[PDB]
Amino acid sequence: ARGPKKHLKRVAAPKHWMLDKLTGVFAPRPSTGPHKLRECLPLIIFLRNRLKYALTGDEVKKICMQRFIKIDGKVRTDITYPAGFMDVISIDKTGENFRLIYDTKGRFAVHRITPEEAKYKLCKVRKIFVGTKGIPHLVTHDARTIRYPDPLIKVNDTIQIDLETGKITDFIKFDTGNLCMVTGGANLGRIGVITNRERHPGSFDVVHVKDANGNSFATRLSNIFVIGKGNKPWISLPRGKGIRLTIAEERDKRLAAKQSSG
Amino acid sequence: ADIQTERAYQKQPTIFQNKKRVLLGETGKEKLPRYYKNIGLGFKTPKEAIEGTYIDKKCPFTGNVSIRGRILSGVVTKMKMQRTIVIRRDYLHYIRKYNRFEKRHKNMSVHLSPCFRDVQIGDIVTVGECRPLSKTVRFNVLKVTKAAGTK
Amino acid sequence: GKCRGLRTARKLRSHRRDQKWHDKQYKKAHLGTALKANPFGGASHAKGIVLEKVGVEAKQPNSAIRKCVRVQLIKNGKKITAFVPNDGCLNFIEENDEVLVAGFGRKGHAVGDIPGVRFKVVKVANVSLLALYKGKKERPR
RNA sequence: GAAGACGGUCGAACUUGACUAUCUAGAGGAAGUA
RNA sequence: UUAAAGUUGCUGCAGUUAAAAAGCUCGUAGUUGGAUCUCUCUCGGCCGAAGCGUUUACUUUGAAAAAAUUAGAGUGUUCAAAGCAGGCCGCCUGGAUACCGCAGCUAGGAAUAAUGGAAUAGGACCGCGGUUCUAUUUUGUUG
RNA sequence: ACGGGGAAUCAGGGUUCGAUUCCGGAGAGGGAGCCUGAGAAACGGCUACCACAUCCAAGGAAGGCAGCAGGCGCGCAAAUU
RNA sequence: AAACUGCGAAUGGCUCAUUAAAUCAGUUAUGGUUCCUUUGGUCGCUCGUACUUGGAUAACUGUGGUAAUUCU
Repeated sequence: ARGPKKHLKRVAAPKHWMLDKLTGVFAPRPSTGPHKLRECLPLIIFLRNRLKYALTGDEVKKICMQRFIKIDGKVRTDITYPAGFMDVISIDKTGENFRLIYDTKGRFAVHRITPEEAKYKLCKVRKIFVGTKGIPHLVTHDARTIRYPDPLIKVNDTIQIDLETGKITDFIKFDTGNLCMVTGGANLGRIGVITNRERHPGSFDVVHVKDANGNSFATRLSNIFVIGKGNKPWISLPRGKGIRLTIAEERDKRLAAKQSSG
Repeated sequence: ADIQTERAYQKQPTIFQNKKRVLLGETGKEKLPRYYKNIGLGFKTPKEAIEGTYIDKKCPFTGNVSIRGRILSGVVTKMKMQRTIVIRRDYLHYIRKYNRFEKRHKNMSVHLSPCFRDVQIGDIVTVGECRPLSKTVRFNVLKVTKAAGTK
Repeated sequence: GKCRGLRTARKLRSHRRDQKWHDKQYKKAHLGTALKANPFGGASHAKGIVLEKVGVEAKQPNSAIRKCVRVQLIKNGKKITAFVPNDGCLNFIEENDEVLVAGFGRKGHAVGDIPGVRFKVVKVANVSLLALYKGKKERPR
């Protein structure tokens, strides 16, 4: 190419958007924004493919252009605006609030939350620097910078934002015994307790996580998001509790849902 | 003499060396303070690095390089260039049809700091990846272990 | 016997790819001299101008005259004798005709009785010989 | 502040050679081909 | 063009007479090579941080590996090739999973196969000694 | 010979194909040089030379389908201005 | 409407000629770089006519040239 690309073919779109083959050649191609385009939901896919409020992209244009969608407390008229992990999508007209949280199969769930919960979110601090007359700074996982954080906040911690002010209320430290969600790789969407972290210098660290049923899995350090302190999550968790069932017991649950219902 | 062999004055760029002083230190002990650093992967800086007098801008311990990337190791074959040697890395390549292997090798021109004096051929160097130092040089000698017979 | 050791992969495959050239099928289809001698140039069919009708005499343990056609190809100007299959099919062929020529079946070798003929006629004046033989079409005027 | 000019650089192309290759006009002939 | 072709042979061919073994010995690379040897230190909370143990190959694990395609789960496109949908009387449920050689990462194993270590002792483990430079704690403060 | 993902065949091992809708590269007749711009050595931008080629009142002016159609050619071989 | 200004025209589409450690694939790195846009930060931090500054130029009007152009 002679410059940056603007299209996305539909087959090369991310798998967890769950687009299908035959409706078009192109995928929505997210705008640049706070989240990575392999790691986001564009607002057009959330609003007609997940919520079924629209049937075309033209109707998503009509819904968004009435200024009806607030993502993290601000109105977005962009239909390909990249919403991402733990963003609060709040539709005021229908009185719904949503948070984007991965399912146990690594896709964003349609997780409804109460408007008490819709005033905060958790972020993961990715960078700390001191800049220009000794003012300390944060950089979170969704491109927020915060001036003057608490000096105990370090890289890989998890802070809590109030969505109106933008300021930190409190935070969790990165330690063994805290609760996780995996935000990357094979183990994506799983939830458990930190038990170990082995440090390889010059390369990626590996964190071992233990499930609520005693299953254990590793990730890398960058695929780790500290949800809660100890065992209590600071947010509401989706339908499955981050416990990935095997295919045999998922089949057993799906068959037990048919011999009882009907 | 003994450093200044080139047409330009060789000096460590981080150390200021014309600090004026009174005659009780101007005549007493004359020592240029040496710049050195600690590269980070468990490698310890040699003794000849922190007390020597050589000036090499490409040395991993007293120069301006960083070591990041791949740690490898080879065996010294040629020591014939200025401050850079040629190592040989032997490996086995699996051919799948025959379920078997063939001996291949690759050469690497690698930069050798003057803090590793008494480096023979036939002995094992550990090399670390740095930024491109030349047209064909990308690695840097970090640790020398002798051959099997040199007691 | 052959080497068998765990590090003999270079000796094994460089011997096989050098003994592969002693096979007739590999040497034919991987050297390039046989493709430059093939008048079709690797094509399945070709087209030429009929220069003259030619009677070729059958080989010894039987006796007849096979009704061939000397045809000069369009795309490279090479000349070719080609066999006209059924009876009274040489009557359908004028001279200076467009003709479509196929292979004769054995991939460049002469099929049994006819000596040194690798080709056969399929169309004449853009009408197939089978349509003329079974009386489905006629030669255009 | 335009035209223009000295110089430098990048540099397609042009000419004359040498070597090499191909397409075409080309006397003569030979052998085999039948 | 693939199988048939064990007529290219790694699995897996052949070399007296059918095609075929070098005139003879030496000899570099390559290939192949006889037995043999049964885990701890300071701190942080009896365990972790600090070392690894000679070094690899091997093996098992883990994570990382685009989708589509292939294998494969569900689902009566009227069946099927397909598709990713659909199912009850506003609800309910999907959109799984496997494989992805080699090279490179991680963790266990230690048989097999290489390599190392004390034979002019410049050997280990110990206390004792001497030479040179130095941490900065030490003198209500300051020099 | 554009490279991969892949394709056909297949007891097991293999052998052959991959120009071709996904990803990566390259090139817009042949070479070369540039302007603008965040990004181009861009060709549905410009300036030359080389090869072709258009309009002319003979002074001059304009060009680039390996985009969609379509035509000629080439061929064994491929669709609607 | 026009025209000035701003942005886009470097994406897409086509083809496979070149190209054999090159392209490309997996893996790593930029602590050796640049980055329109998006998103967040920053924008009385500087001790020295303003209750608003200056000259133009299109569109338009009018006179034209050339056999001829998205010429002027």
